[PDB]
Amino acid sequence: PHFLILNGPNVNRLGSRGRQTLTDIETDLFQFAEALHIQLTFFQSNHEGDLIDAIHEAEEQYSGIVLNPGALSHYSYAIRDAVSSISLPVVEVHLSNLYAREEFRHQSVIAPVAKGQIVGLGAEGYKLAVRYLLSQ
Amino acid sequence: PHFLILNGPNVNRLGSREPEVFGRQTLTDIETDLFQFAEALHIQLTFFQSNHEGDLIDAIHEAEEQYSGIVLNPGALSHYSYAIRDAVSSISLPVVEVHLSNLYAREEFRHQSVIAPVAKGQIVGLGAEGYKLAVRYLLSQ
Amino acid sequence: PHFLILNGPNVNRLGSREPEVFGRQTLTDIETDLFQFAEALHIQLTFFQSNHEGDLIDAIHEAEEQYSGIVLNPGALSHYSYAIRDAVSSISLPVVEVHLSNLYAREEFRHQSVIAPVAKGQIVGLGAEGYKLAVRYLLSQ
Amino acid sequence: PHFLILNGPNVNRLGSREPEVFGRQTLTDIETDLFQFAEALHIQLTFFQSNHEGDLIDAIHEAEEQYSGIVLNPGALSHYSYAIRDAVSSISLPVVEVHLSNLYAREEFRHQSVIAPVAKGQIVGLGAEGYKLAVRYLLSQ
Amino acid sequence: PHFLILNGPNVNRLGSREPEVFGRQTLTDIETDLFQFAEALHIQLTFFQSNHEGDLIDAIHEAEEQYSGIVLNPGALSHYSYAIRDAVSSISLPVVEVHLSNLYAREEFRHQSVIAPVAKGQIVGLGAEGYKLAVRYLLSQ
Amino acid sequence: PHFLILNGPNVNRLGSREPEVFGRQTLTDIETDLFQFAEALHIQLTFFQSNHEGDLIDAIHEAEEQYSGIVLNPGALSHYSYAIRDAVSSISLPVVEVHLSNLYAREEFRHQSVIAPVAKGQIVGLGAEGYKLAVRYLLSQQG
Amino acid sequence: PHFLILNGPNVNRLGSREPEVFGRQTLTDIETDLFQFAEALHIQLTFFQSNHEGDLIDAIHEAEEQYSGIVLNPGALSHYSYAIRDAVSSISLPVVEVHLSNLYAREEFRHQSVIAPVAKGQIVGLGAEGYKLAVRYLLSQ
Amino acid sequence: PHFLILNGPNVNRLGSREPEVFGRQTLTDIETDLFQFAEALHIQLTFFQSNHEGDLIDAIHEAEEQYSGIVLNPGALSHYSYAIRDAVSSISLPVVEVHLSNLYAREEFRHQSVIAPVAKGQIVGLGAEGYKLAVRYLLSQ
Amino acid sequence: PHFLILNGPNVNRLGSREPEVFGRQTLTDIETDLFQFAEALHIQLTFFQSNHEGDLIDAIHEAEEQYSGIVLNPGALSHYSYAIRDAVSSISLPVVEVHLSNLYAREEFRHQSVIAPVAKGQIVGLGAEGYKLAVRYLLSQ
Amino acid sequence: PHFLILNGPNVNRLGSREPEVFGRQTLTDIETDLFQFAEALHIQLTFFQSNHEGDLIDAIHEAEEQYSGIVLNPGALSHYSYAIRDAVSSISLPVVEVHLSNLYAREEFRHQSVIAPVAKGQIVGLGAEGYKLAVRYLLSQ
Amino acid sequence: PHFLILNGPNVNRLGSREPEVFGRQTLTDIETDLFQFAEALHIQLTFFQSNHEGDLIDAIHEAEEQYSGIVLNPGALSHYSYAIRDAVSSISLPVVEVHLSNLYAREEFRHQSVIAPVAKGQIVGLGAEGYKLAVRYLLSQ
Amino acid sequence: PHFLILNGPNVNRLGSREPEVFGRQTLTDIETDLFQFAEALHIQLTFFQSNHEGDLIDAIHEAEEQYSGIVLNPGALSHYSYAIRDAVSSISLPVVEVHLSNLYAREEFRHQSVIAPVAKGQIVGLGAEGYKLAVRYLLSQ
Repeated sequence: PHFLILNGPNVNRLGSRGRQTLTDIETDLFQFAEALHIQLTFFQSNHEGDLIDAIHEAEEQYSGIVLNPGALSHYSYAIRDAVSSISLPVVEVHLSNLYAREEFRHQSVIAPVAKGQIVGLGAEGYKLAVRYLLSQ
Repeated sequence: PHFLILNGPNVNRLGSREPEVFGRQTLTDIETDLFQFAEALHIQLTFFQSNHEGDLIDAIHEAEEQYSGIVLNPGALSHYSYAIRDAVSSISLPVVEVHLSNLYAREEFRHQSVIAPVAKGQIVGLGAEGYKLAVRYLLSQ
Repeated sequence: PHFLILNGPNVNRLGSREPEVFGRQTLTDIETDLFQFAEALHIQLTFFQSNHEGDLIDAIHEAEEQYSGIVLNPGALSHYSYAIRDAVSSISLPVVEVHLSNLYAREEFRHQSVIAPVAKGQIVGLGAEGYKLAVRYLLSQ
Repeated sequence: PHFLILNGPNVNRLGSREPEVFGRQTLTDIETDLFQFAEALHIQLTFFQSNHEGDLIDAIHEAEEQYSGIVLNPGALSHYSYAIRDAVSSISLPVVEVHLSNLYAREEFRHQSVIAPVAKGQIVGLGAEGYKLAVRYLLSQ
Repeated sequence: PHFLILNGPNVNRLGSREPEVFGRQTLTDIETDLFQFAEALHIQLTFFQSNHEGDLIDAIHEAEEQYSGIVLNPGALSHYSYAIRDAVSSISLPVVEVHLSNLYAREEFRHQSVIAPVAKGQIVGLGAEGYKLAVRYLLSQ
Repeated sequence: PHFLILNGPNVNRLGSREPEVFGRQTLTDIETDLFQFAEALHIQLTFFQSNHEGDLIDAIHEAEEQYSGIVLNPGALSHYSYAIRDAVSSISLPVVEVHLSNLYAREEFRHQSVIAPVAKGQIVGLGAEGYKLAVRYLLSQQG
Repeated sequence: PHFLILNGPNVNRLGSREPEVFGRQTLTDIETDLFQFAEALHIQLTFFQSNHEGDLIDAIHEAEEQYSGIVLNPGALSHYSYAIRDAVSSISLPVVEVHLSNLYAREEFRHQSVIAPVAKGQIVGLGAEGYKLAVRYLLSQ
Repeated sequence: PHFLILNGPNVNRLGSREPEVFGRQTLTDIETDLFQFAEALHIQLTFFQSNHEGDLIDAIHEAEEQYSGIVLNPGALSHYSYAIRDAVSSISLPVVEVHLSNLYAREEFRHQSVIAPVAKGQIVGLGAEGYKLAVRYLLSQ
Repeated sequence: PHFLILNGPNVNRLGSREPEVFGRQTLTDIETDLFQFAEALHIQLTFFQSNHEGDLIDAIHEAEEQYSGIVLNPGALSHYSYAIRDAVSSISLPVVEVHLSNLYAREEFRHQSVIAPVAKGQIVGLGAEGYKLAVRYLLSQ
Repeated sequence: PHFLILNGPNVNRLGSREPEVFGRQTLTDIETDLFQFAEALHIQLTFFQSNHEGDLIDAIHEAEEQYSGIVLNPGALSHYSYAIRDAVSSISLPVVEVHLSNLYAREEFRHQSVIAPVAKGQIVGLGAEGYKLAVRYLLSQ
Repeated sequence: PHFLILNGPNVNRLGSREPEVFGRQTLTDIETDLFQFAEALHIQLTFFQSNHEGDLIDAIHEAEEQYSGIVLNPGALSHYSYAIRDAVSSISLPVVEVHLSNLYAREEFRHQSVIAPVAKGQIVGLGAEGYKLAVRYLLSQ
Repeated sequence: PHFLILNGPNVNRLGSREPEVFGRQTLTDIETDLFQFAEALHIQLTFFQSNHEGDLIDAIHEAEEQYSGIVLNPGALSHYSYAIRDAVSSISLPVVEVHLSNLYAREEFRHQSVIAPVAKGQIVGLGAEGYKLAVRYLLSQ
């Protein structure tokens, strides 16, 4: 199948701050996807509205979304409501272990309405969420 | 007069689920009804919807030179956009905040509006009729 | 139809102060306007005011057999009377909670209603016009 | 490599009640499905479940000399067992906490783990498949 | 050197709400004065204002290859935009947050910045002079 | 002995709705069953309901000279009436607070009673049988 | 002048208990002392007590046309009755809140008054003498 | 019928302090009375006490095939053991939580039960009689 | 009788600014009035002011051997000085806390006293007359 | 005198990591240094360590008939075990809570003990010496 | 102009530890720099540092008749001294509050100033340069 | 060696109150015992007591050049004095905080030390013995 890999603000900057860049990760997932016969489309934006637009338009084109919303996780109730308004399965992903970082990162306002969440397992977390989605 | 009906994120999705809460209607069906309403009431209305906080802010700013009032349904932005709050405060027009479902019966984070303090007032829970009620208030002012 | 306009503690004191907050109108003034409002709508209204939480409760209970809806301005009891909350929940009629002033611009304790979660909805900040808007909603039901 | 699948209180009851939140199987079913995967990759798994906090602590401490990683589903002990947390910190193996239902969609007390800050990570809401995904992560490690 | 003066939502409305015979000071006014200030320290400044959070983020990322420092007045996004916080942390330039009014004397929600922890520092309440003072600090680095 | 069964606001509406949460019966229904238990056990009960906090406070104050114990179902007043709290403290009779539904399973504001600290105890969630249970504790205590 | 001494719920019970906390006199003993106290200053007092919040509200409203000030001991209604707060704000007379026992040494819930912000002031902990001290303050205004 | 009387940590110590809060009687004393009361009303009871959370959880799980109801006095585990809570939720039998002393008059941490939300009900403050009352409720179901 | 009137930080500034909340008399004026007052009730008073916490504490300790009661206005130290609290608890004399303005109508941090729990009582909002009232109370003691 | 040195979960893991925060003696090292000490003063020590909450509770209860005091290092159960709190309260022996590292410098959850309010006292941050210091205190009783 | 640079507790210990947080310089070094910078804008500065809260308050009160502005670095007194806040309110001179390190990146208790609401503004995190900037602001006014 | 015994506000009043909590002894009694104890180990001590925060801070700063350790009993300043906290962090000598009564059994405000996080550790509840225990700990540094 075909899934959308949706990345939020600052995800593009992986690296100046794993050791991987966003581009490195996408190449590996493209490589990861061809091997298992599944299509992926990637999209990244720093704009909360661009992610909400893509979630609403996803419904007619993909069968699942893997979402890494960046720090929008912690406060965007508008992306939370976009996820609840669509019928596809969504999996929230974060590469670093949020629970070991600042306190404002320890709650996601998006996870309650998603299928679930993966935290702390690095870029592998995107492949694991792609595998979960295959099982739906 | 002419008023702006400004709708924020996910308001365009009315109708894809849980109608008991939000109604059977779409945004387009409401828009059509507000247009009969508008023309029987013999007044003008412009509609605008956007999923971007900044688009609503730009519209509030620009409204000052074109409309005499705003009926704002910001979607979930109501609970955290202090930037839309400051936009409403920087203009001279009367703004009425409107939500269709009864927010007070839903999740606790929806129980507080960061925009309402600086608006004229708020109407929550009265369905799509709330837009009409807000337009009446504005006419009345 | 015939609706009950139920007013709580201190609502009878409207007019004596801060017209920029509450209007210059007395309760009597508003009652006269709403009866005028009502006849133009081919409807009936009954008005009742009390400073006693128990009176409000007693009237809510009794309303079920005589009216088809209630517009309730409970005054400051909005913030803490779980008893009036439970009364609203125990009857089948639609109840709209109304407040004239913009509560959200005032003291913090006034920013939450314990009655609203079980009512149809709430109108805040639209002055005495909010009684009329509430009656229009109830008609649309 | 040899991994320990450690299950806490009540995890053995997966069955008793509601499939919609937990899936339809039993803990025994899940264990069966997890051993076919591991024998192909030349990976051994040992399973252990207990309702007692101390048994999990004892197992974690003993793991260090026998396994190369743990998959831990502590049950509700996740939300208050600082003693299991301090156990995880005192061993050098990588530990992945897993829960099958979407905790975030359930009671408030289930929204925080005192164990996750010191673990490699956590997987929540992805059903019994979470155990497998955690094992694959451990292999990427 | 060359610095970015980045202004967020509503900062373009400075002056609105003031009559005009005394006018206040507009953002335009401020930029003219800063262009002269800079001219006198022989430095370059570029100005950018937007009501969209994403456009400030985009500018902070792109800043790195063109400026040696940023003076940021994010308006109300100061109190809640963790995404701007994280943009600031992902670049190596020095950033100074600035606010004209004394936020400590205004609403409680304005008393915290989620961006200041990761910036160099912050200036609050010193009016439009703050932008000059921040430029001076940046030149001393 | 003779006990006072004191019921607060909205307690008269039992039956209005949801038997699952409250039980099928009305307050009249419950009063009848309590009377048959009483005569049988050779005891007297007097029932009073009101929607007015002040009337419950008047009754508590006057109870002292007429009853040997009170079973109190204050309704939602349990969660905020410090005035009814101070009334129970100012009398010498044992009081037992009773609610029919399981409050702990309902809205969060219903999870605390401001009256219970100063009462003998509280019984929550055992439906209408809780009134009887309370009468038994009071009988066991020797008015 | 003529003042009202307004006593709230349970104040009529001064005596059934705890004399180190509330002295041993009864409300009748205190009224007699204020009675002679007043003869001697050539002033009139009227006393009224009630266990009903609505009765205190009614009395406050009616006070305006008959007294020149009010000494209020609301009993525990001090800690939650926003309705009595708003009643005090609706009249022009000076009101002083009075409590016999030292509330600040008792339960936490007793440490805040919701009525005091809108009153002239408050006296707590000075026993029955506080009623005389409030009458003296009122006399000096 | 046959019911389990399940006692948590420290309940075995009823008696080496404060008869004025808990009783004067020992746990053995109470078991004897209950056994006799059981006989009078023709029901069987089994008693089990343990200081280990895990043992109560194991007993609860096993109760389902042997008893028709449980009377549970978990001691201080009431205030923080979500593991026991989840155990009670995973079984079909009616559970009644019971505490001898009036917890609401004691330390604040004792004023909430994490178990009671999922049990049938809770009895607090009625001494050892509460056990009998809980047994009578259970016969009623 | 001989009493100590102890004033804390900023009480010496009564007058430089805003008379609306606390009056237009200075500390000197008030002390002259009180001197006049003592003479008239035939009692002695000693006045002391200081801006140092430590000075107040030293005074309170030394008071015990020279005065029969203390009227303390600690200024803003009321809200946070647990060390003055403990000084008051360490002496046997009756202490009355006094504040001229109605703190409850001001900023939130001024709404709690950490000293009043251990004092005989407190007087708030009755202006400079509150010192006299506290002296009268003390005589009564 | 015969004292019980009771140690909780994860205290057996001492010296497996961080000799700065934790110091470097294994728990065996510490035991060995405490016994030589007791060989005069002419006291006996009995050591017991367990990772089960119930085992500590069982030891506290049985201590009463065999020891004259307890030195308790409960590990992380200090922060949440009200069951062990209640165990300490149900015995007559003096108990001293001891922790080696400076908890106040670590995670916030470690900053409160639910056991200490009912114990004789607490020692934190003095390393392994804290066990000896406790034993001294006990001797002086 | 003649300005008071007022330093509070521990500010005299700049250097004796961290320059990585605070800056390499001692307070003496900073004073020498500001004296020169003062000589170049032809302005006068007086320096004063004390570890006693009352010494700062005494200084703020006396400043009114001698200086035209104060630059205040209160050290840790920022986060709790309401007595200093009230000292700043009582004078007419402009006060600017300055801290060298970026408080917002340090402990949480340091993220609020109780003095800032009533001063002209605050500068935080720009090191010893902050003193110069505050002086500039003062002059710019 | 040579250690400083620094006592804070009210510690000089030991012996004016409740002999259970505070013991029989006065501070002079305790000083004599400690002097007597130090001599029998051959260590010197210097004692200092003050009711002023700044005098403690001054003593901490000056201690660095004269003593090798500090035993500090800050009185109630333990609970809010962030200035004394920063003073302890600004010196290199080991500091032990000591309190005689069991603070955890007293008012809630006494349950947290702001000094403790930056000290070596703390001793609470062990009466006057605590000072001796702290002096022994210091001998190992």
